[PDB]
Amino acid sequence: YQRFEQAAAFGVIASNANCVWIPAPGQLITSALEDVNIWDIKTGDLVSKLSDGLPPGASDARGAKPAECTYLEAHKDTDLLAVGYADGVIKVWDLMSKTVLLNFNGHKAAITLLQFDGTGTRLISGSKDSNIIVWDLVGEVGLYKLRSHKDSITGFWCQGEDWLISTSKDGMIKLWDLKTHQCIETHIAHTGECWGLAVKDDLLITTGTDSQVKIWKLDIENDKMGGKLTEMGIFEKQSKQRGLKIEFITNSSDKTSFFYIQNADKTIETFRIRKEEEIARGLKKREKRLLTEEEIAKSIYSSFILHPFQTIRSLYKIKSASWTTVSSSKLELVLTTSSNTIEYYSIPYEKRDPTSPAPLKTHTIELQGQRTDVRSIDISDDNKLLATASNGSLKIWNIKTHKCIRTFECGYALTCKFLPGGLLVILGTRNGELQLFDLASSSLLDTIEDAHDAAIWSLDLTSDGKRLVTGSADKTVKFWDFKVLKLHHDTTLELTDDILCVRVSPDDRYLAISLLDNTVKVFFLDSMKFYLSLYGHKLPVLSIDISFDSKMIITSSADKNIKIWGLDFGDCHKSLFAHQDSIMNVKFLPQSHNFFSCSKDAVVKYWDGEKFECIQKLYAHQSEVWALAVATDGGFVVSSSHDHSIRIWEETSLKAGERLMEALDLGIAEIEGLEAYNRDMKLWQRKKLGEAPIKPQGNAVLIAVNKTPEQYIMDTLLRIRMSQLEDALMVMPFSYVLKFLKFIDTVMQNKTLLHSHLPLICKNLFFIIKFNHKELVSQKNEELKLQINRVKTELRSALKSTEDDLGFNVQGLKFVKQQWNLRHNYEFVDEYDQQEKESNSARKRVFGTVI
Amino acid sequence: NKQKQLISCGADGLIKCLKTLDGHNNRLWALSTMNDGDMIVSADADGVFQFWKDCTEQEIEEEQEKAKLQVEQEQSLQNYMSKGDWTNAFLLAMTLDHPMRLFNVLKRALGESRSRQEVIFNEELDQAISILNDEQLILLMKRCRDWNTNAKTHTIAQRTIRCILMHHNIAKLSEIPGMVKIVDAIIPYTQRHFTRVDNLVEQSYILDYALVEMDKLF
Amino acid sequence: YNVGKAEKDGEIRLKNGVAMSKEELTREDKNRLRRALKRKRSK
RNA sequence: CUGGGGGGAGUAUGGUCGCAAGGCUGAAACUUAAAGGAA
Repeated sequence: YQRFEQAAAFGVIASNANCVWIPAPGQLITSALEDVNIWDIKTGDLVSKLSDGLPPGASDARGAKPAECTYLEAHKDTDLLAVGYADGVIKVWDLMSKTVLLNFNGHKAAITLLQFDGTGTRLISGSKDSNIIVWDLVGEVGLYKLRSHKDSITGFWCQGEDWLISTSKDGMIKLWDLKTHQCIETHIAHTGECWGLAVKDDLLITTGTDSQVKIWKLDIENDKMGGKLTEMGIFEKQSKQRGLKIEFITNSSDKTSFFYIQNADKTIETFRIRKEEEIARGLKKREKRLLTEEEIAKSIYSSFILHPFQTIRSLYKIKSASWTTVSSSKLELVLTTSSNTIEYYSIPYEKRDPTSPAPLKTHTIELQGQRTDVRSIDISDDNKLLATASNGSLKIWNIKTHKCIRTFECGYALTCKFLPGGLLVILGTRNGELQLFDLASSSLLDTIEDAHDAAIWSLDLTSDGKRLVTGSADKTVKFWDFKVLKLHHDTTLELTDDILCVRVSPDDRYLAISLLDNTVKVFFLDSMKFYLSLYGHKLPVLSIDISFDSKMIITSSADKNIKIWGLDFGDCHKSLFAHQDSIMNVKFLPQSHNFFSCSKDAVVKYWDGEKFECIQKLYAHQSEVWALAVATDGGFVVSSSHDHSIRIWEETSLKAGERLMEALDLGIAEIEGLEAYNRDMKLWQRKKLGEAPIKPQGNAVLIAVNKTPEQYIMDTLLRIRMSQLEDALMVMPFSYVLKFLKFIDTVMQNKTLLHSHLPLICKNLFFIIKFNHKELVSQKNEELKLQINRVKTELRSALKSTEDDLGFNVQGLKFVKQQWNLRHNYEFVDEYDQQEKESNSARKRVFGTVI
Repeated sequence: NKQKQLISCGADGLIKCLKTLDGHNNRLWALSTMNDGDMIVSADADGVFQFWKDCTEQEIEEEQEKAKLQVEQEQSLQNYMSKGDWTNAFLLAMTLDHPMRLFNVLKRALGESRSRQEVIFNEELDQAISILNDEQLILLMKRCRDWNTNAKTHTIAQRTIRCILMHHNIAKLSEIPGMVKIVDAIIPYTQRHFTRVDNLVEQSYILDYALVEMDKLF
Repeated sequence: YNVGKAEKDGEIRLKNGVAMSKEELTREDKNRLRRALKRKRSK
């Protein structure tokens, strides 16, 4: 088969991520969906779209959504870009050659921050799941995983090798000793979430849910447990929403610091922090009226040391920001907003006055976007493309360059079409209005106010183009002719129900209209004849398509399935269930019975109309695919979605016993090696110090598991099971029994792991010598005789030491119970009433017996 | 202030349902709530009055101050489990009531007590277990009771029972309400552990029999 | 006396004897103890 | 306020006249949604 693929994607400038700024104002790296694009603020031309080397839609593209980029981060000097994606992976690229250097999957959810540290070679990464991982770049390895937060890492701040400090989407800020990787000090920052973190070395600043911004003093050289990071006071903002990024600078040329808190909505609150001279010369002024009350006033600091500044607003909702500074009169701040647009503002400040009632944007890159989701896409014969938006941004892109060359202002517009000669656009809007535009001249040929009483929903030209059909939610369809280049309403068909799709056949034959009442009706255009009524879809029914032979129609709806109908008798053929949310649009190919359907769950799907298979399952969008349009000839198809994207699609095993034996042999070899080393040390310290042994290096596996040999043998002796322990001890020969006795003799000098394994040592040792008693008492060596005596003394001392406190506790606890009894048990002198009282007050337990 | 409301004379003022107030000893013809927003609520019985405080936001600050305290001194116990110094770790795990961490501080302090060298822990730890009150020692003996049911974890329980017995007053231990259903529960466990360790030390003398055979060898 | 279940709700008390507190268990042991309780319910 | 078939208790029915089964519903021209049932 001649399958499909993706040629190019565009329409996005700023997506659901952050932005990094690079100096030459300068350029900007930001996110498109799953690929990063670089822009020069000066002009705004797309100078780079760094993308994955595999086209989404190819043979090896995997069966899921692609990983949306979610955090840009840049190493300036050594020229790297660490970008991180929605599944958790981190790709590190060199910006010179634009290839992938490092892949750093690691995480389990989406990631939320990156940071290079010690400028090169180290990258720390925080994610939706509460881990935060340190990575080395000269080893390609996750070094450390700091794991104690609970919800989602909202920010952190590190210095090199000793201290990190993170704050997460619970209420908690944490300080991490990066030598031990244990959390040192934990506070509750804000009572809900904690969304911000910034610090200029003395003061730390955090923000939470609503306007309460908290100043902290971190004293890194502190020694107390609670008090490495203390809280110094709160203050307020003007926004009652989530401040979610704070960032600082030190402008030179005096020395000064500025920080911003961007908000959820539309607003960045900028702040100047002042200097120690005006701290000292402002302290007395609030210390006026002359001291317990004045000390309470001086303690209740934030408004003192912090100074608000020019509160920069924007048109849309703010997603990310970053700035640069010179002279303290060029706080030059780039800002990517949600409705895709970047904006380069710059506030001046004459070091006492900010010299403006409201700041000024110096650049704005917004030409290659829409600010809303494209509710309708269209195409020329083959050359141009039509994108229809809610703000009014009709845009005429071109296929061969992916640049909008022509754009207008219409309104909440949901459907549009071209006109068959090209260079002319019809369009209908949300309210009762229709509009006409062109390509060479300006916007409005004419608008028709009161084109319909209510929301228009779908229009269609005839194949010659002179006559178009508009169906609207005022329960009417209308017909319009082109009189000479103006619209002529002549007839109108009022239905009982809100018509929401129209279509004609591609040979002027049928008019199929989709009603809100779960059905479609097929009419004859030449008679308004009411040929057919196709029924049985069971929810209101979206896009129709008529085939090129005018024999076969498709019918999409919000029932998550498309139905194929034969138009000769109105008989159904398939009812194939696609698309688990809602099929928004469905379109045939030009010459074939193959078709495409794009849906509300971020997927387009390629089907055939003969076997009714799914030919292909294309997976490049991230959100609700609102429209798609096929070429008139040739058959390449464009699809446009809710993530502001427009994309083209073209054609192409030991056991117990022997484990204990090998553990015993290496353990006792290490043990008597160290004992020979100690005898060598005593002889070369008691004799002429001219020589000694060189070095016994400790065993590989013993230093690899970090265990003394007694502990190594002790845990493998633990790890054999009780059912095969009497076999594990019976398999081993008498030489291993003798070195087992050496092992027990050494282990009851370390009285820590003697007392934690007393019954195990007793059981194993007594079975060993009880089984090997005949040979043991025939061995003739005073070393083993002294060994047995030493083991006997230390073992029996440990056992009598534990049963001493056992017997003590028995007699003490029964004394306690008995003195409680003789204090207040009861008063019976008569033995029969006494025994009946004790029988009524006894402990009962009921048992299931068999008779 | 919009929608919840006060009613009177169950024997008490009640708000809308939640928060039965203190009330009185008998009946009631009284409500005056009408200062600034909804300030001081006078509610009067036959003779006795109450002047109910303010907007009820005082409790939430107190309510939000404990969780902060508990999450602060939960990240002191982890530092103590890291670096040792088991005494404040012990009393603070007793305050938090973290039972397996309590078993860990007692077990590792007991192991190092076996290591180095009247006193059975370090002396600052057993005076710290000497100076704890009735609720703490009764929950300490609840979980010494349930640790004593093992044959492995029983030694830590026996030595904690031993230091309680030799650092507290025995009449006080009897008069604490609840500590006669605990000691009845873990006397017979100590009895079976005594019989088991006595059987183990009586079958320990095959080493001595092997020594006398090895001496009769020559 | 035999070790039943805990008389609190932030506590997990196995019949071994080892009482664990839910505030002191990490999330790995929380998932592991939940699956183990699911096994002991399912049998 | 005159008009009457033929005992009681049962049994069978290859006759005639009826009433009645199926089998998840939605759901067929469509192997089709939501939701419900059952286990």
